[PDB]
Amino acid sequence: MKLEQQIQRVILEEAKALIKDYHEYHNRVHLESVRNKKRLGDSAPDKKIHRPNYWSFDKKFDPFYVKSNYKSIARSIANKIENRTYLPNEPFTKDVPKPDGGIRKVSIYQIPDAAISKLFFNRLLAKNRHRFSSRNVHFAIQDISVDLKKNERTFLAEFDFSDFFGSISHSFLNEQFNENGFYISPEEKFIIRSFLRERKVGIPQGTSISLFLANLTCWKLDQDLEREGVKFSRYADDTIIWSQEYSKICNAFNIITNFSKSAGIKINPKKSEGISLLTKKGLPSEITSKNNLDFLGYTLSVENVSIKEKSVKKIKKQISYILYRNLIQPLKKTSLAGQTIPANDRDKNFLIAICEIRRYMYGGLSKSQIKDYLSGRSNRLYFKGIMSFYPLVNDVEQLKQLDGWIVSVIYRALKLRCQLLSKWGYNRSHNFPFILDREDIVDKCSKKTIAGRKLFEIPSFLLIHKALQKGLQESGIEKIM
Amino acid sequence: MKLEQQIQRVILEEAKALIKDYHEYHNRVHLESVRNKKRLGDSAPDKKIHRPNYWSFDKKFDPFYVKSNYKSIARSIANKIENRTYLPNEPFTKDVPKPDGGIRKVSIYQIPDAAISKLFFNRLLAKNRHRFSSRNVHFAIQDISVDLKKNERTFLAEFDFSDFFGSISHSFLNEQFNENGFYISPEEKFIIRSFLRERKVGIPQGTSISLFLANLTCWKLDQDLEREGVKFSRYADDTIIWSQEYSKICNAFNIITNFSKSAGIKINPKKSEGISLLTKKGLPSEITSKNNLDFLGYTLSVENVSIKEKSVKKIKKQISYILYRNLIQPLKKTSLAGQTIPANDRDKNFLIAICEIRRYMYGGLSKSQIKDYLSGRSNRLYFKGIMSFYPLVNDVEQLKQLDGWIVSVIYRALKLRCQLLSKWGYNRSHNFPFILDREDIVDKCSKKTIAGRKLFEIPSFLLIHKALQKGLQESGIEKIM
Amino acid sequence: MKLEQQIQRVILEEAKALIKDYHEYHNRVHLESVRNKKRLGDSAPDKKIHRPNYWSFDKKFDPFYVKSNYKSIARSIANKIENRTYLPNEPFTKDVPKPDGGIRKVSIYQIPDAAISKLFFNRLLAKNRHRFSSRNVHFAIQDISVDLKKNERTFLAEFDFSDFFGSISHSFLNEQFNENGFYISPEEKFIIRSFLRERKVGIPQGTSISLFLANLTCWKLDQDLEREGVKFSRYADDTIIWSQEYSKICNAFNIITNFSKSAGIKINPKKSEGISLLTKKGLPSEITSKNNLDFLGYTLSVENVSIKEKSVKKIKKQISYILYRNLIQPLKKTSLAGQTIPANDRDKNFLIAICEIRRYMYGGLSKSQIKDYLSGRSNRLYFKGIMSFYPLVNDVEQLKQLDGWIVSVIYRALKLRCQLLSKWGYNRSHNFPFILDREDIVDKCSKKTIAGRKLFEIPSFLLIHKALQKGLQESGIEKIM
RNA sequence: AUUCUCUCAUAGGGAUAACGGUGUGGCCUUCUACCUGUUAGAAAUAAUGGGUCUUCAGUUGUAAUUCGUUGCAACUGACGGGGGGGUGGUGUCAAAGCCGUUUCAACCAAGUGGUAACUUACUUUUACUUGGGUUUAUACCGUGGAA
RNA sequence: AUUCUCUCAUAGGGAUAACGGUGUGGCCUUCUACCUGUUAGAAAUAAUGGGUCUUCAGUUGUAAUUCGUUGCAACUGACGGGGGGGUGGUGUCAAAGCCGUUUCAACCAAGUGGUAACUUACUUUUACUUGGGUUUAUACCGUGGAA
RNA sequence: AUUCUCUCAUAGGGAUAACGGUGUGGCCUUCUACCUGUUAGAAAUAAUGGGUCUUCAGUUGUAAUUCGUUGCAACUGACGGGGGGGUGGUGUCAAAGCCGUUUCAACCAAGUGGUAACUUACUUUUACUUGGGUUUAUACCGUGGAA
Repeated sequence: MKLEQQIQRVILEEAKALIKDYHEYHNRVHLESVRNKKRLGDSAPDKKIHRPNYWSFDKKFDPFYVKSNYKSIARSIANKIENRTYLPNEPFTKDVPKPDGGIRKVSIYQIPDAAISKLFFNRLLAKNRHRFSSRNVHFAIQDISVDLKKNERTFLAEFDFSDFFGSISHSFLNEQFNENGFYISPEEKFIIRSFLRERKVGIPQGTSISLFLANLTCWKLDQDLEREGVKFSRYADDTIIWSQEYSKICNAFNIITNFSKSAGIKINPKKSEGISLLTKKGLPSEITSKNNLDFLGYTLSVENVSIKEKSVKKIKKQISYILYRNLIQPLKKTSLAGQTIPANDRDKNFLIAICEIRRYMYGGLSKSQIKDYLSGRSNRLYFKGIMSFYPLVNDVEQLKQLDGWIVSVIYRALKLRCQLLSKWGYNRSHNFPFILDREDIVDKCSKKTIAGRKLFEIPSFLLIHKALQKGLQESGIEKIM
Repeated sequence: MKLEQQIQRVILEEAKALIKDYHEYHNRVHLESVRNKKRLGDSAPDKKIHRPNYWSFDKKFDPFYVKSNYKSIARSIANKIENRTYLPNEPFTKDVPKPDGGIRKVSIYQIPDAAISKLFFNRLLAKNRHRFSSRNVHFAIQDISVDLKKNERTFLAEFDFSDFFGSISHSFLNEQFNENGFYISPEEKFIIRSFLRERKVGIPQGTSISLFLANLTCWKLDQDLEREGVKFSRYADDTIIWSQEYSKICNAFNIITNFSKSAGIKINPKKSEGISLLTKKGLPSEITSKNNLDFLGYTLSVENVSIKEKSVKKIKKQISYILYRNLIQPLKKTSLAGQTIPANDRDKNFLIAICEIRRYMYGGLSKSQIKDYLSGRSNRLYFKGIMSFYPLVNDVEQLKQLDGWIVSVIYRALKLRCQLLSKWGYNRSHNFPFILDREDIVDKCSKKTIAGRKLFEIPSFLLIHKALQKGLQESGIEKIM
Repeated sequence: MKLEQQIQRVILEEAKALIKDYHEYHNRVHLESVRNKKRLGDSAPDKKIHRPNYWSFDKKFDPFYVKSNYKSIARSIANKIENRTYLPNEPFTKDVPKPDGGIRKVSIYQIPDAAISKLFFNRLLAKNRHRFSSRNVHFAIQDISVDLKKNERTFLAEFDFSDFFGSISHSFLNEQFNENGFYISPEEKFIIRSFLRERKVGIPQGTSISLFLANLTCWKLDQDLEREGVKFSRYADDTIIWSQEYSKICNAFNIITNFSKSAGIKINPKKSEGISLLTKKGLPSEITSKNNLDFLGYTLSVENVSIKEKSVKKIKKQISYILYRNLIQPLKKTSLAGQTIPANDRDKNFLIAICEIRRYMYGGLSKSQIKDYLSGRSNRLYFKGIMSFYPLVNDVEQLKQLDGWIVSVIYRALKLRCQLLSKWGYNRSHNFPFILDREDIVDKCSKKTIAGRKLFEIPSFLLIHKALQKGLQESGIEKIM
């Protein structure tokens, strides 16, 4: 098919996607505002709707305008490409200064350039997919865990690349292009050179074409490491190498060092940890040793795999915020006007908080459905929650500790709510749910039923963990994900 | 010969041995009581004779009854064995709870079962003795010491098995039985299965048959280690491996780890020390290092072999107790009735104490006999003392320190005795041996002679050490032991 | 040619050299005394001339007497050599007790014996020069630096021989003589045996013949190390071995240890440092690591080569002493009689101090000559100063720090001089050079000119460093040295 | 006599008084961008007396290629430590930190329990002094001779 | 106009006013153990309203084998953190320790020099919401038109 | 009865009263340098009673070789811990340190929060007692018999 048809199709698809998103955004904002008005009574702020700032700078950024004229641009681009005069327009870049990632500048490109880059990247990847080394990182996690279990003592080397994209040398890339027997047409080379453009060093960040170049640069390193006989995995901006012999790990370190010099890239000293030995807890080591290793939010050890501390902190933060927002925040305003005061042993806010916590943790599944699936009465279940992102966890003690934390936090929050209500002049200590001790919370809430459905049940990590383990055993990681 | 004759002979020998022992016990107790009556005067306690408690539980335990009827049991056992209905009776087990060894349960079996086990074990060992890897541990000590001296830097790995006997898997043993081309008759297999009996896991402790099974289980490990090329020695519940290359020691560690998993045995983390480098004192090491290694009460280092600290503590305890018992303990009783008070420059208790110390250290040999043997006037000497258990010691400084300790302790004990005697109302400061200073003790005691024999000489470790070294050089360790 | 002619020539050359030296000594002492008389006025001490004490003990030590009768000695020596009755006379030995080097005894020999030893050593070295392994240590420094830069991680082992000369075993040397296929005539062997003479162990120190023996003893060690594949360098009483594999370094350590036992030499434990890993700063190591290594006054690291701390301390000491001697010391005497007081904005002592510092640092070269050579107006320069001894330094920061130190010390010394002059009763604060602040010292001194030559310029290390680097790049180390 | 001769030659006899070196000057020749005074005298040139510049990395411009980085501008960026006290900004919710002004120290000392001295000196490489050559101009240094 | 047409086509002309989505309900069909009320009406069955169970490891018993661990009972063992104060046992020669009762804290906090706030929020993977399909029932959200 | 016999034989019948060990002495023989008392009686020898020596490393001397270190002198160097207090030298600019005299402690204790007891004892190898042989000299130890 002609170039124009393909360009038109890609531009149309991109515009339709962006429009769709925007529409969902404003509709959700309306629903949330409606709920907030009831929650905060007459102190609720008014609704505000915003449009992205960068849309104003150029008409091309705005999706609707591009949708209006999606034919002229395609023809002009095709003609400019045939004439070999095409050049991508300047991107919009905004820095994100932070302690981690430094400047962490991010760039966004106009819709036509992004569409062209995506099309070319897809074609190149399709033709050259076979000549490449082995969301699929989970299989690597399984392999490393199995190897770690097989022998207690393993040698590990961890390298953290710093400013990998920024320092790539164009001459090195030019050398790679001629060698390795890859298939690249003249037009593709022209487009790649056009994208590099003025930049003296480095490759553009935030573009689809860049990923292919990154894979291309590391082909020789992968071949050399495979020839050596060590095992390795590379994901994002990190690499891990493990072996059972000191000599091989030393040779791998030498190869990595020599490669960095050739390609003008530097390894951050602070982030890099160096060679170490991973051994079971309670056994001495003759060299520097560690008992746990982190990979993509997973903590791996000889005995078991557990969730990383930071993820646990985020989960605790979210649950705490939900409880605070629904129970304590509304009562600290100057005037309690428009709000509903709990009475006759009924509290709506407690129900709303419990439902939101259930949605965050499971996705809305009831305990009965999980039990039925486990027993075998039903054949299917859907996983749509925070737990889905960690399908391979096998540690039981941590989940129990988390469940205890949830129950205690709920009890303390309810007590503080009761104190504030008493301070405002209403005494509701006798009425439920303020009359229940910590030990009795689970059973009393479990028994209570509203409208024939048990909506007061406290969620438990262990039950979902059991369901996940059974699903994994009887199926595959790809099926679950 | 028929089975009955062999069974009869073994049972008779066991009964005669036990009887003999008992008779020696009671006779010795009588002699000791007679001496105690003189030592403690009229405060001496009366003699008490006891019989082992477990004898009462069953008639078979008692030796005399079994001696009375040693024919019927043999015939019945032979018939039951031929019918394949034989089963060993339950053993008597008494726990020994302690910090070291934990429960440390010990079991004793009746005389017929023990005789049967000994007979079968002897036959099996005789037939299968050749297919086994190399009181003979002393030769191993010589070899390791020579290797340690040859090169200053050596790599060592030490593993302490925990509950080795308890956790042996029967399935693994069954697998070993079929393989390895050993010669085992049907009756032997039947007896081994009978001994295992109800036990789900583990092998009986305290029986002769168990040792053969233990050697059988470790055959593959020994073959693999020999194939690797490292050198090792296994005695009791400990193993040592040494080599001059890091790679081999790492491979040996891997082999040991893999074997433990296969045979369901665990290595105690606390007792195990891990890989280390043994180097001469005053030289730095790049990894964890040690300057001394302990083996069966021996401390081995690059420079020399010396006695372990615990053994020295036991020797000090025994010598101190003997001096206290003969010099201080009799004078702290309420009434000094029936005792003899030192007078006219003569003290019997000092003579008795010195003679007991000499018997404990040498075995009763005089200094003259040792000197004659060293010079060559005589051709033979007998070694029967505490020193005999440590025939390879070559450290001279430690022996000198011990001799100084002995002289000082003797002087202090005599001074305390003099003070107590003065407190009771007798002043004997002028009379010997209370008039001698520490420096003059050895010479004055040496010169004094009673009945034409020098009985007041103070024993010296160095002289016996010289005699032992000369005997070892002119003979062999087997001859000395 | 006959033996007599050669002996005569060597003796004559030695005597003429020694005489020459003596004459230069006394003439220099006269000039220095003349300058001192002006510097210290009427407090100057009187001149004293001395002759070496050992000259008195024997007439042979004195050069003039040997020069008077250089013919008889040659004939007598030749006849005694032919008769095989020659024996060297006893040397004069004086101990130099110190913490470093211990007794450090040094021996001096009479002129004829030294001449004979030099002649024989030269002939033996000439014939056997080819059979030897690779002021030439600088090339080794270049090679080690290049290797260190090539790979960041390197393994190093350093051994310090102790009393190497003292403990050499004669039997070992005798064994070496027969083997290795060296060419040694009977007379040479006779002379070597004569030199060893009464000494039971060791070889004489301070004689030319000894060096050849030292090279001869280590031939086997060098061959073995080369066969192993490691790289090494031996200079004076130290050796360094470096490699990129742990196994090879361990084998080299074993070879060195085995050799020492065979040749009865010991390695000092304190001086020896053991195996270590040299890595770039800021990168972790799994074993003992260091970031800098010292060799013959040079400090070598991955980034650059810099001067050792001790040499810097000596340079600081010399510059400080020169400033103190010319500026402060003359004014602390009891009476300022015969001295010249600074007046009319002129100070001779400052000029003398600056000229002496320039002579010590450069050798007298002006800034203009260096600038002309750098630009290319002139083609040649001569290097004759302290800097010449360190021709390979490439560190710039250290030189800048040294220059700042020099300027500050000059300013402080001038201030103290002004205070002392005021204390004596003369106020010269307004007059130069006491009116200049630290910042303005360099420019004001630079501009000032006397007799058409700029003699007040402050020397700078960086300019000479640049000249040295340019000379090295455009020539060779041998040419510069 | 350190100069020259004789034999028994690792030591002994003789005969002559000079024999070895250092500083300064001279001469020979040896690698050197300019701009200006006053002399001389033809600008052939000299003679003297004053002053400025030289490096590295760019940014480009250029050109040139000689197929690369060359030669040029012109641009702009470098190019003389550290320590102890006082007092100002600005840094935060406190703070670190970063800037600037004024004082104290001959050096080791960015430290010792405490801090002064020393170059014919101290000790582990630690060591050398200014293109050469030749100067019976000139003044002096060992040891002799004379006395 | 985000709808539709025209050319010089990354920009320009026109013509019509509608054009994209969200919640709830409906319908279609799609994987589900029982025991009981009241309805209806024949127990063919419906209609609604209430309540219980589901996992893992054993111990065995059993049987069965299908040559092994199967299917069953029945048994008994699991299955919702941590921190600071008070007061009881029991632990020793002192003691650790182990047990139990009562109080304090919205979370990071098992900590900071000190401890409050926040979701259209914060940032390193940090990201998603409830079998589908179709509903001019019904109520609303951008941007237009009318005004 | 632990001694001896019988059968149903991991248990049952009988008949006799002795049956196993320890200390001391005796005898048999077994590897031992001298010098002296008193006995006896011929120095063949005995009998008893008193006292000394034995090792390693040298230095050499020697000799010898047996081609090396041998055998000898003779020389000189070794050969019985540690801790807490007081008081002397000498060590420095202070000091460490090295020497010497006097006191305290039954051992672990060169240490514990604190320090006493114990051998038919305690526990991780921890375990053995004095060339053998034979002694119806002599005195005693289990269990029996008699009573």
